[PDB]
Amino acid sequence: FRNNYDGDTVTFSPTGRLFQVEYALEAIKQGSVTVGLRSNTHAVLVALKRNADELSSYQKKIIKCDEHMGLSLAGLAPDARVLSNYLRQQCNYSSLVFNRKLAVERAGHLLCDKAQKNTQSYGGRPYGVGLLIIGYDKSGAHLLEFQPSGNVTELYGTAIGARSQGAKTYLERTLDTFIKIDGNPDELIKAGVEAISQSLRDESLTVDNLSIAIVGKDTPFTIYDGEAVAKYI
Amino acid sequence: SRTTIFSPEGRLYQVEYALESISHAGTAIGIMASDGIVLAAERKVTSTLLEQDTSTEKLYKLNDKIAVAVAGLTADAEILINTARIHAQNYLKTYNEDIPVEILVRRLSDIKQGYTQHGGLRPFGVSFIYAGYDDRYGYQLYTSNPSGNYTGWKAISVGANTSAAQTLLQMDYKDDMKVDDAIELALKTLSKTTDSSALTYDRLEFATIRKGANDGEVYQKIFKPQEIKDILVKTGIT
Amino acid sequence: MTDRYSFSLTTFSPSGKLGQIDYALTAVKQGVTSLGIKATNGVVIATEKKSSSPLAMSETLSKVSLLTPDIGAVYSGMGPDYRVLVDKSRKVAHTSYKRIYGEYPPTKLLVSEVAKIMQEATQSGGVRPFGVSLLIAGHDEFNGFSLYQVDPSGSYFPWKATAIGKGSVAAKTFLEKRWNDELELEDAIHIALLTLKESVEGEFNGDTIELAIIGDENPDLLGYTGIPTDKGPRFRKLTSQEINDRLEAL
Amino acid sequence: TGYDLSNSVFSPDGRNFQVEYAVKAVENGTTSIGIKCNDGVVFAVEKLITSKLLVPQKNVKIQVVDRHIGCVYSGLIPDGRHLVNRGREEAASFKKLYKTPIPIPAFADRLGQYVQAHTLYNSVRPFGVSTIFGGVDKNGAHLYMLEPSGSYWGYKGAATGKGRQSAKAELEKLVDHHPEGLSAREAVKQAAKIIYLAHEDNKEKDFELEISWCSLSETNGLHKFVKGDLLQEAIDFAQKEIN
Amino acid sequence: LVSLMMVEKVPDSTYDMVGGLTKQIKEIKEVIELPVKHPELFESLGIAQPKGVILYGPPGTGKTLLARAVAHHTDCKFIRVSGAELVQKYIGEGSRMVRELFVMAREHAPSIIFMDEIDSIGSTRVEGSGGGDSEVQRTMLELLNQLDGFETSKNIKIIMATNRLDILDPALLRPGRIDRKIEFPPPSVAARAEILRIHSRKMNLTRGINLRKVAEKMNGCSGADVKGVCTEAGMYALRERRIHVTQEDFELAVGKVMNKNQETAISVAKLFK
Amino acid sequence: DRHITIFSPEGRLYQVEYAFKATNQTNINSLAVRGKDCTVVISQKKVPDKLLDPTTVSYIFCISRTIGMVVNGPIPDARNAALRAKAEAAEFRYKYGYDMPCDVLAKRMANLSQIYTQRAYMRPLGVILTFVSVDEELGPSIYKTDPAGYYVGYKATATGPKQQEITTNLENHFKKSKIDHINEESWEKVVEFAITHMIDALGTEFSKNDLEVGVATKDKFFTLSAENIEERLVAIAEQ
Amino acid sequence: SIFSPDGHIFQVEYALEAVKRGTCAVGVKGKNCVVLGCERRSTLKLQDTRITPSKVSKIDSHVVLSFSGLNADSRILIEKARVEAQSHRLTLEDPVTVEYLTRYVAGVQQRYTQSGGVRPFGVSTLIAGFDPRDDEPKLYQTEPSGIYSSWSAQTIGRNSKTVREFLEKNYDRKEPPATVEECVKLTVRSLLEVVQTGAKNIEITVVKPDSDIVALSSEEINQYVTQIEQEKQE
Amino acid sequence: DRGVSTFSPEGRLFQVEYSLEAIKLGSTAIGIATKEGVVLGVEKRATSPLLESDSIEKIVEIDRHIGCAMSGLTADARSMIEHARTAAVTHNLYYDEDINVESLTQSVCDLALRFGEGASGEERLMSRPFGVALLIAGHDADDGYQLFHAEPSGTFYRYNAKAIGSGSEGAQAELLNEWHSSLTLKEAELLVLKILKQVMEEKLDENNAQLSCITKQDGFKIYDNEKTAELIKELKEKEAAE
Ligand SMILES: Nc1ncnc2c1ncn2[C@@H]1O[C@H](COP(=O)(O)OP(=O)(O)OP(=O)(O)O)[C@@H](O)[C@H]1O
Repeated sequence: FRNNYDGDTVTFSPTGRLFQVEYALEAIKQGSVTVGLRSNTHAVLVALKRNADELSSYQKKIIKCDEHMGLSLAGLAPDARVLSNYLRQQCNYSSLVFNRKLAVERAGHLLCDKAQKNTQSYGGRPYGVGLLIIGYDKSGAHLLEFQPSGNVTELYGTAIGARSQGAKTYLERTLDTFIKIDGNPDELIKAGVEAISQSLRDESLTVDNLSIAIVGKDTPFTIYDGEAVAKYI
Repeated sequence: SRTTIFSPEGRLYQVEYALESISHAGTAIGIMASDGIVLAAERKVTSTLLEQDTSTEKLYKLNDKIAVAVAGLTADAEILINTARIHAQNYLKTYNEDIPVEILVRRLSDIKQGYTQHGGLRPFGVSFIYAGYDDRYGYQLYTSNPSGNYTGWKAISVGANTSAAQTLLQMDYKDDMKVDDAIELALKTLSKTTDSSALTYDRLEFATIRKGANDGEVYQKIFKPQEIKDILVKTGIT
Repeated sequence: MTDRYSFSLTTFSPSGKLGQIDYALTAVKQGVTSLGIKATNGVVIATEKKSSSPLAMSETLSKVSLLTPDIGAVYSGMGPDYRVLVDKSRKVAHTSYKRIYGEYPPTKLLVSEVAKIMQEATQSGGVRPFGVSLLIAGHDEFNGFSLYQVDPSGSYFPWKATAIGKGSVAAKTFLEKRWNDELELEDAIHIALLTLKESVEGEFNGDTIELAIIGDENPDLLGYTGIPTDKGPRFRKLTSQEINDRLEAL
Repeated sequence: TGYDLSNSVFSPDGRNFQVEYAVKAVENGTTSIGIKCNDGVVFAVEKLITSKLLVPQKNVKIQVVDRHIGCVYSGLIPDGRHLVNRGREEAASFKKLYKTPIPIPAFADRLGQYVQAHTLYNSVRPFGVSTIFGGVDKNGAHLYMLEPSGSYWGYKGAATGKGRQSAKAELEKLVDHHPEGLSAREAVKQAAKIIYLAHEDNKEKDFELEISWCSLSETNGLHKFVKGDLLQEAIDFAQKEIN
Repeated sequence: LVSLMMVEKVPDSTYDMVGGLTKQIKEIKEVIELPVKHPELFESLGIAQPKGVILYGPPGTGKTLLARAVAHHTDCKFIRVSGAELVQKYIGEGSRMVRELFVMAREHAPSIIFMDEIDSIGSTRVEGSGGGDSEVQRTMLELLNQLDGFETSKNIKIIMATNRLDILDPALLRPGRIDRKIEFPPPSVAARAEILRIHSRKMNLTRGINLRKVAEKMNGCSGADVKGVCTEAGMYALRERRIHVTQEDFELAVGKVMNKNQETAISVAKLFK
Repeated sequence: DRHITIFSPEGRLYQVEYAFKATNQTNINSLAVRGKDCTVVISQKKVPDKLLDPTTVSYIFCISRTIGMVVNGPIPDARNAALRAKAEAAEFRYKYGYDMPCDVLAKRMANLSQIYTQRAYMRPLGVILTFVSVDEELGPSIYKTDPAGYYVGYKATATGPKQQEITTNLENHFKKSKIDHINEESWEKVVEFAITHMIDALGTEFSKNDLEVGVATKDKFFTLSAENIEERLVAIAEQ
Repeated sequence: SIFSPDGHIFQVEYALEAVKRGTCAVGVKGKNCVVLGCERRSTLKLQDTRITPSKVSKIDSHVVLSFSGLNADSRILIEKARVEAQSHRLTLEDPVTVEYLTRYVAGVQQRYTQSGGVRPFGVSTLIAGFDPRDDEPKLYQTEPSGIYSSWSAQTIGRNSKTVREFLEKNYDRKEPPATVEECVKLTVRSLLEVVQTGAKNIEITVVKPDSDIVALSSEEINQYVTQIEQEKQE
Repeated sequence: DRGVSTFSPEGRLFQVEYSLEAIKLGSTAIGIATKEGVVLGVEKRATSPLLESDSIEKIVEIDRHIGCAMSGLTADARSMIEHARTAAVTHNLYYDEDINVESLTQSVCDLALRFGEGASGEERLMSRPFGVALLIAGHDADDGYQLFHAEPSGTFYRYNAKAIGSGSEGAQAELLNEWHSSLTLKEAELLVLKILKQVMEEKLDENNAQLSCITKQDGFKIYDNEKTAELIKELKEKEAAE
């Protein structure tokens, strides 16, 4: 009834669990959604924003790392920010030590090597969010998944957080379709947008509650927020 | 028990035990005339075989104008003297003058709460008697405790029923009460508070200060067994 | 690789009664009996080597130890909290005094330099005390013989005679008869053994229990010659036989 | 009861049950093996899919530490990867020294005491992983497995995950059938059999396979994953052994 | 029940069997004696004939042995609870008896009670651990000070007693609910002198007798030790067949107290001076 | 009190009496003797599964060309002690110019165990040890350790769960011939006495693989292999 | 030292009650003068008060302090305050203001709040004095939370509740203290309600410009206290 | 009986969310945006008359052109503003030009996160977190008079206007009802007084509160004790009229 194995991190369960972690991963369940997918040539970020009142501006969900990378998050900003400011150094360091610019997938394989250096020491919590990484290199385009666990995986497209199963289901309904897309990002983008209407608990998206920002085999990272997204609604 | 924090109503958990604990310890008094100084202490044990003869335990000195007494641990006090001794002669290689007390204690006991204040380390199970002289405030007398607050006095006790013993000095002490008129109060201050009214010169320990040498010099005189043994007869014990 | 236990392991009681040393001084009693007596001619110590099995040597175990050429010591209680302490004293007699005034020190100044670590074992953090209370012998050309008992709290008694362990108080009940002032050393072994015979249930042979003494100058030990000035090692330990030569002689 | 709460607290039984709980964490993971062939070693592993959205062949779980090694694991994905990042620099700080590649006993002698160091202190998490490695030195072939209590022994074969009971008795059923010597290529067939044979504890779900070996003969005793028809040759075979 | 009640069989003691105790009778009789001896006298002022009093002090005293004699030379009754018998292994038995108790003395104004021990009704604290005993200390104190107690305090004085003082409920004492207390200390030496005169009345035209020569020596607490040493002194004479007795045969009887005066072994722990 | 290395209420150390019992996880017994100018050491070698490479399994190590040691405990706990040995030989001779004795080097690692009982960041080790060596100044000798620091020589000794089964059996022997060590020269012709004594006293019969051996030869230490043991086992052909 | 769910702190909803035990003292802001006044143990026998640490203390030529609560935790601040005084006179060549060191020590009582294993003080203090090259009085009050204020009168100690409101029947903004004899009459006509004894149980002190510090005898007190011991009659 | 860096089964931390009601003990502190200027307001919580409320300073001046107002626990925030002053001036050096607000204010909310893994390479200062929150107001020449809000959890939002503290849950509703685009400055120099007069525990004085505007023309400005009073009559010019 009262698991004493719920305090600090290192204590395993009597069954092979870290009850801190499993009780953390429901955070993003209490956080919002931000989805993303890719073609063989172009990948996407998406994020509902979560607003305070009828007066405030909005909580942000997307950040650029560098000219050939962006990302999007879920749940917590502040512990999630530093990882953004973190890997900028590990993407500048590339472009100054080498100039052979940064491959995406090792970043995740750097990033997983961070959080694990935060679980097994007294003091310190996990960087308790899920987030989504994008970009392009010589190898084509790639999308990623993140867990504060450390697990990161190369996906076609996925979703996060509350209400997300509705949008999550469109993709398995559609993974035959959107993979064969190229050089025509407009209709691609509205795939998720129609698909994440599956999540709307009657909040009925607007000019400004949505943020989109994508990348290609040509495009540097661009953000479409403010008032440019009358295109899609 | 987390030395730092306070009570739920503005008190401490440990330290009130400490200056209450030291009450278990022996006795150490200290007085002053306008002529000279006396000190005393009753050793916790006065069994016979061991070397009570040269047992210099309760009463140490620091330099050639100062003497003290001790109450508390044998050891946790045994280090402060080696500490404070240096802060005396290290006053001198800067300035070459003699040391005053009123700098010493105010620049000593602040070490105490330094271990109440942080580190999670226990305070010092110790209290002192002080004694000495400067050319600016005359004869002197001071005391201390594990907190750090120090108080000037004319005559004081510690330890067993010191609150009781301090009464015994209340009526009898005199302003111009001379040395040989005041010395007898001490062991008489102890001749009552003793557990063993069966009394032995062995059991106690003694010290003195005067200004005996002409040309204004002084004497950190400390007294041996057979002397105070014969002094003891002077007030008429046997 | 991370230190977080830096708190004190020590605890006040309501009425003083510092806890985890007051528990320590059980094991000092649970340990063996051992003693020490002086006299103007010389000084003696002794213990009882309780060889566990019928297999172990007693040569390997130093239930008595040398500190300097003019000092010995002995314990009761625990051993590994004794072996370490020797070397942390040997390294101190030099690194504070002996390489700095030439001469080796008197006996007590050393004792100021074992309690000054024994204390640190308690008031510091992350530590326990040594579960030991040991004994020192004395010599110097300016203050003479002495004994000095120590203890894990940091105190140090002086003495004229005492003993410790699983048979302590009975000895302290005894020796206050046997002791006196008109004393040489050759007598002191009879009482010391005669004491330590009554407080035993096992064998009582010379090859079972080690002891040692404080004699006088013995240049045969010194190794070299030519300088008539030097004062040789007053400290000395006995053999298997010389014990028994006393025992037959009872 | 009250002693089973933190590292470095022995029992009256004479143990710390916490790592023995770790054994059930690594019990909650994928299947994985590696075989001592006649001239090198083999690696093969289970890799289960949740949704189609997971890409095939971009998410390996083998890791390399240097040229002449392959290593895998099972259970905690990150934690079994950390010590590799310790591995990848250690031997690099050993080829630094006498300018020669590193032995395999050098590996565990430079790892098997590491994880131990994460069971001395009340401030860290025991590496809840079981782990394999292998490769070649001047001496010849080698193989080892690790368990989270630091232990390790030179096997001819191993197994982890919830693919324990199948393979162990199976290899008991193998070895007597073929003790004479099993070359590299042939075990690459017989290995992938076992994983198809061992998924039956979790045949609710699906997966896809991943294999690597290293031969003194074939690849100059270098490490080289599989990517080709040779894999497809084996899956076409391994279905028959379960057929 | 009337077994607790007073006696037609009074004990035979007396407050001149009680040497050394000289002042206390003057300090405590009057509240028990005078205004009840003369209420009109007291009512000339009529300040408050107070409630009971209390006596504290160690054993070795005969606080009991004092309280046996006061029940002689009374003009009043002297009931006894045989302390702590009132409680039983139930709940309802508590308050009824206390209800029965007061009324048993309402019918007798010139009459009083006795406790010996209140160590068993002291220092009530409760968070689930406690007992019904705490329930009864209230109602007695309630019916001590209420609409129906002062009529007893019109009729009554009482006394409590124990040997350990500060281990009970202070919420008990509203001073005025108990208007006076006193120490029964251990004796003086010369106070001890007249004691052995009382009990050793057995010498047989003997001589060389120095009754002062024993409190010469004592540093004890009890007066009863004067009997414990005396009573076994005669045992020597009892065994050696000679009824007579002397000083020295009477003196080494303290050898029995050589244990008591020296049974307290001592620690060698010079942790702190 | 029952989780750390403070002094108990009464004054033992509950976290340490456990550690002796943390050894007995294996049901394993080992043995130590002194030759004439040599020594011997042995222990069971269990193998309850078919797939091992007992080329690899071992408890008996090699620290110099001079000395050796053994373990009856968890080997991970052993290896940290094993490594720290090789170090603490080198730093001795590098500072003094001659090989590492046993009597000293136990007196080091016995000092070391104490400051694992005197602090609390550290887990102690649930092992014990029996070092073996010749000595040019002291001759054939051994030394044993506990996890606390009690270290002592032994003219001959053994360890495991079953000391009582044999340790009496040995003391009965020296009360039959009455000298410290054996009156037989070659190490090859005294190991028979060891294996003659195990199975007979209370032990169980053995095979080729079941046992392992070490010898501190003059200026040489080394293990033994299969036929090197099988031959030495067939000394029983005559007895 | 953390946050409760009631927006409070455990250890500091406690500490400031400690100062509510010990001595009681106060100062004021006169028309053109500033004063303090504090407490002493009468009946403390066999003693000479010349050398005991006064509840008053001085920090510069021209500023002083009066603590309460503890005594040990008071002595430390004066030292490191004195440093800042006779250091601030050096780097900038100008003497202090009043608010500067107050702003300083307002900060140190939280540098000794938010860290590991550090208690705050059983101390509350106030200060007083005139800035250099000015005339307007300045006094500031402190407590362990660091919040430094400017009370025209401020008292911390025993029975202090009505004392905290006693002034409000006595002081007037547009009727400030005329002179010392009344302004010190004010200084004492407050404190005496908790004195309950003669002049021996107190100690006072005063400031005027250009470091015109004074301390007044037990006898000077017995001059004026009589005048209201005479005027506590009609 | 919780700690700092430990989640719950519900995920909602304890201490920081407990740090999100200590503000609700404190005073009131409001600022409202007009496209020609922004206001700031306070409730002194003056407890006694003898006090001289010039010394209590719930309002500050970062520079000649930026100011803020701390609420909740006024003590601790006295530290962090000196951080902002350092980064303001520091940015006034490397570029010879006033800073954008959002370049600053990220720093301040990058400070209070320091109790465990702050920005890149941050040693954990701040055993506990700041038990205080505040409002930032001022111009930079990229977005406009973008007010900013800060709270010690380590996030900031941008607002039109809202409130804090005691009167938070109730007062803002009126503000939510009664703000729009095309209003003046001085209408906001007085509309607050319609509000703060609600949630004061006594009739208003010129000394209970005080105000400070902010303008891209002059810059920063605190008012005087009297120049609040004159507009209160102007409010009573409508309170007496209507
Ligand atoms: N002055 C005295 N006169 C008569 N008897 C005395 C005197 N002093 C001591 N005694 C003896 O003391 C004994 C009882 O005293 P003590 O105080 O030791 O126990 P108590 O009062 O019976 O115990 P409690 O008060 O706890 O019931 C009696 O036997 C009595 O004879």
